[PDB]
Formats: sequence, structure tokens, C-alpha cells
Amino acid sequence: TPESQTPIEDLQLSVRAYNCLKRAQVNSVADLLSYTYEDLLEIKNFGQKSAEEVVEALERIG
Amino acid sequence: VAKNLLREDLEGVLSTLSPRERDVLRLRYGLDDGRMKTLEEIGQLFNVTRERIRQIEAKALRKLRHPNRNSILKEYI
Amino acid sequence: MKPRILVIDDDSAILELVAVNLEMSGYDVRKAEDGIKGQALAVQLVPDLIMLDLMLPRVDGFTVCQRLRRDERTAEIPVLMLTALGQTQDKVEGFNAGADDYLTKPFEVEEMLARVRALLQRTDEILSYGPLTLIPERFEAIWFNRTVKLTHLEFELLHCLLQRHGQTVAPSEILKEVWGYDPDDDIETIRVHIRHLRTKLEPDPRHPRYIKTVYGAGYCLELPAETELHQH
Amino acid sequence: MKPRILVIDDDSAILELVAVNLEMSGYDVRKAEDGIKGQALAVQLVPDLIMLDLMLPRVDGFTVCQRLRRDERTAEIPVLMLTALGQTQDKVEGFNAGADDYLTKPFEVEEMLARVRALLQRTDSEILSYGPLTLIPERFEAIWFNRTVKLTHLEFELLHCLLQRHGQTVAPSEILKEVWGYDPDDDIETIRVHIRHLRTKLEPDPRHPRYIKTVYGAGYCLELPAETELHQHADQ
DNA sequence: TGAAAAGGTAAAGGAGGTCTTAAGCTCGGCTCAATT
DNA sequence: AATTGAGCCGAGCTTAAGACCTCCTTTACCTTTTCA
Repeated sequence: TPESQTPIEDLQLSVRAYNCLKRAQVNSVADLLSYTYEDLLEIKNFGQKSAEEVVEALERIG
Repeated sequence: VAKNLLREDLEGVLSTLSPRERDVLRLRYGLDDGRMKTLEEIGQLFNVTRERIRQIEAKALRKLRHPNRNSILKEYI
Repeated sequence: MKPRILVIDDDSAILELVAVNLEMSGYDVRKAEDGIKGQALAVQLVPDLIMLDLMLPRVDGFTVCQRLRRDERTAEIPVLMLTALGQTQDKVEGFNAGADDYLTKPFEVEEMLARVRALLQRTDEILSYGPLTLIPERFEAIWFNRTVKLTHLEFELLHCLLQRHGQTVAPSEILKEVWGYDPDDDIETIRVHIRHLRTKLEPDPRHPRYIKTVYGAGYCLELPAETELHQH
Repeated sequence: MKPRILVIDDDSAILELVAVNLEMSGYDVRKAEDGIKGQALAVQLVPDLIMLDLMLPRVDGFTVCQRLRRDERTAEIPVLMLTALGQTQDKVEGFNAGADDYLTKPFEVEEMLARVRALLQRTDSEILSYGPLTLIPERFEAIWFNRTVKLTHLEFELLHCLLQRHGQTVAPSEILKEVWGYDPDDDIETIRVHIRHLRTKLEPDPRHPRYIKTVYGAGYCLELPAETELHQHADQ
């Protein structure tokens, strides 16, 4: 869908969460959808609060 | 062909054990010479005396008895 | 196999003492009463070690050692020369004989056996430190002057830490050594047992002095040197 | 090459006698006055022989020998132990340390050289110590002159990275790549924070840093005084 | 002299590892019949 | 004699929740340089 091609820069993530995802080579919404909540928690220095922030951002884009 | 295969599997799980432990086990079952040795021969050959090799043997077996690092051999029975 | 030792000495009493002591230590001993027979036996048997007298009749021990070093079959066999140490000339000639070590007569049997052990370790546990002594047969620790009973896992954990005294041991290493488990198994169990050790060993378990936690690295056993026991 | 011999002894007079006699025999001699520095030098240099005193401060000679035997890089290096030989208990404990030979003090120089020759005939990469610093990887600690400083993992790795390039300017991108494995283009500002912590632990005045210098526009440099100057800096 | 431009310091907040207890189990020792 | 396994117990062992202390990250605001 056009929302799944959105670059993660438009997710308005925190600079910490954004830099951790970008360090994990996650570049598209499809890539992030390829990770589970557990896989998100396995991301180095990604915390529960940052996963909640990502969930809220995804809900912001539906 | 079921003899060469077995030893390899056994040797692998033995490698996981500490050097002293595996040596103790090999000597207490005669895996090299076919002759089981007592405590006392390893008591003299090895550094510490008798009543020490028994503890090493038990502390090795308890490691092997765990479901990890040894589960293939269960089918050999 | 049992290591083979060739003893060459014209003193039948010294030769017998050495042979008996080596056999009690589990070695296969061969004996020769003269340098010619000794050399022939060395050539025939290729022993794992030669112990060689100095004052053999007809052929001095230095010539014997040089001939052993000249024969490709014996050139690599270690030679422990026994010497009465009394003249600088025998020293200067030993400096050319190719001996691997010297043992002064009279010698302690334990020193001889130590040299033999080192040579054999070349061809191919901490039970006490400062205030801690391990008693394996009873799974007990002497801690300063008090006896502390340990469980099997508490004892093995304390032993693992003592083996690496002053170094930080990683939780994966503890799992591998004590439990034999995969590095990826739950390390939380270790966290429990370390606490028991502290409860048994520290004066205040909340401020552990000896069994330190190195955050992100593991646990370290730091023991005072024997010179400091009077202050603790 | 010239065989490398590491002599470890707290008796400066014995250490000097041994060093002079070995140099006269044509060897490259390295000296350490304590067991921790001796261990660090052994690990860094992988000498062809170690001569090890028994009664070293802070770390006994047995523990030093055992640790050398525990490191795969040093396990094969021959160890000639120097011992004052006087109690059967030190004998019994040496019987388990894994020493290759013993030499009783006082010793004859000719005997010492004979043992050295026999050990050398039998035998046939990181800077962990420089000047006022010993690095202790196993404990994430630094000996700085004579004081122990506890470091975090990243602070320790940063200090090590700087020590590897002592006297050279290290770029922030190089620090990121070596210590963090991050892309050269990631935010270097985080490093700037941790550098002050090192200064807070190591400088006499963190506001006027003498040793951890900033090369403006280039990065950070660890400049350590040579051993000949240590006596002028400990009082600071 | 004014002005980029980099380099520091003190927070706030989070992330991660390391400790503490209520629930439950199972494991070895001790005795003690019962035997090859 | 030597093992041996069996019941009957509480000592050793594991599980799960919660709190809680280092380590790290990133910000807001500065100070401190090299240069037109």
C-alpha cells in the first residue's frame, strides 16, 4: 500500500529509536513489519518504551 | 559400521566436558585400552589420590546426564 | 603408556634407590651399570628419558651424552646428568655435553620427580589460596578460621571462581564448567548461587568485598594475599 | 632475530645483574619490576623466555606463572622461576604452578646462562602497558601510576583504542569503527561525553587535561610520559 | 572584532544487568528389609 | 559380605515478579577554539 512504502524517516520516531532501527538496516515499513515485537525488543538498545512508540506511530499511519 | 559411528558421537559429547573430566571417564571405562582401571591406578598416575577421582567422575556424569549435550545416544539403547 | 626412563649409574645403591622411587611413581624403569650397555639400551629401547651418571668406568658420562646426541635415534632424548658438583672442569665439560638439566647428589626425591615431571610435560587445581582452603572429600571450605559447609553446586561454583582467582569469569563460562549447559541457557540460576556464596562468605552480603560483581562481565573472586590476613 | 628474554624481579640489583649478563650474551632483555607489569609485557611481547621471581608485589609469582599458562599466547613460553628456597610449602605450591625450572638465589651466573641456553634450545599482540598505565582486561581496570581505576566496558575499550595509538591522533570515525563498530557517519558526540569520564578518572585537573589531549579538528590523543619521567608526575 | 564550528558538562530518561522473595518441586541420605 | 532398592522424610534445586542499582544515550546550553 502507499503507506508501506513510506521511509522510516517519516515515522517521526525518536532520534534514539530511529538511529537504532537504521543501525539494524531497517529502511522501509515493510522491513519493520518483517520484525515481531520480540524481534523489536532484541534490537540492541531498543526498549519496550521504544517499541510502544513504534506501535503508536504505526497506529498513526493506520 | 555401527561401531565407528558410535565412538565419534561419544567422543563429541566427551569434548564438551573439561579435559580432566573426560580423561577420568576414558580411564574409568577403558575407552582406550579396553581395560577398566580402578580409582587407585588413576590415584597414583594422576595428581590427586583416591576419593578424588570419584568426585570428578560423578561431576562429569551429572553433566552428561543432562538433556543437553547428550541426547543422540538415548536411541542407541 | 607408562613413560620409559633409562637410569645409568654404577652405584648399585643409588641406582636401586632411583629405580624404586621411579617405579613407585609409576614409570617403566630400565637400568644399566655402564655407559656402553647404557648407550646400547638407549639405542635399542628409545626411552622417553635418560638419567645418566657422570663417573662411569671406561667412558665418562660426557662422552656418553655426546654420543647419544650424535645418534639421530637418541639426539632428541632428554638427558638428566647426575653430577657430584665439585670441580669447575666438570662444569665446563658439561657445558659442552648437551645435558638438559643437572641434579646435585645428594638430592631430594621430590626434586628429582619434579624435574622428571617437567621434562615429560615438555616432551608432550588450586585447593588453597590465602584464607580459602577447599576440602573436596567433604565439600567444605575453610574460610579464614571457620569451616563452612557448601552444597555441591555452591562448592563447584566457588572452585570455578578460585581456579580463576582475581579474574572475572563470564556467566557462560560458569554455565559450561559447572552445569555443562549450552552458553545460551538461562544464567539467572547462577545469580542465585553466587548470593548463597556471599551469604556464607561475606561479612555483609549487601556489600560483598571478595565475591565482586563486574556489571556486564560476570563475577570475580578477589582474595587477600597471605601477608594481609592479620588485617582482615 | 635476537632471542627476547623477559626478566621479572622486584630486586632491582638482581634484575640489573641478570639483564647485564644476558645483554653480554647478546640477548634482547626486557625488564619488569612487578608481576602485573611482567604479565602485561609477556602478553604484549610474547618473549622467547620468561625469568620470573617468586615474591612479586600485589601478585605472587605462582599466580603470574599460572596466568601465563592460562593464556594461549603464553602457555608455551618457558618460565625459569627464581626462588629463595627456604620452606617446603612454597615447594609444594610450586609443584602445581607449572613452572619449567627453578633457580635458587644466590645463583652462579654460569648456571643461569646454562639454564637459559637449555630452555632456548628446548623451545626450538596488543599494547597492554605503556609508561604509567597498565591495562587489566580481565577486570576492566587501569593501573595509572600506582592507583587502581575502575572503568566501564566502553570506557576501557576507548582507553585501549587510544593506547594502541599512543602519541598519535585518533579520528572520531576510527574510534566509532573500532570500539563501537558503527558507521563513520554516526553521531560522534556520544564519544565526547565518555572521553571526559576518562579524564575525570585519569587527569589531575579534568578542566586542563595534560594526558588526554584534544587535537582540534582531528580528535583525541593519549600522550604518556616516558618511564624516565615518571618520578616527576606521580606527585601530581 | 565578529563569527562560524567544534568540543564540552550537567541533566532526564531509558536500557540492561543484577539482585530480592512466595510457590513448588525432586533428590539424596538414612534406615532397614531383602536379598545374590 | 556386599549390594540394593524402598519408604520417608526434610535439604538441595528450579520457577516467576518485582524492585532496583550501573551503563548508556541524547539534549539544552553553553564555552572554547581557528579564521575572514
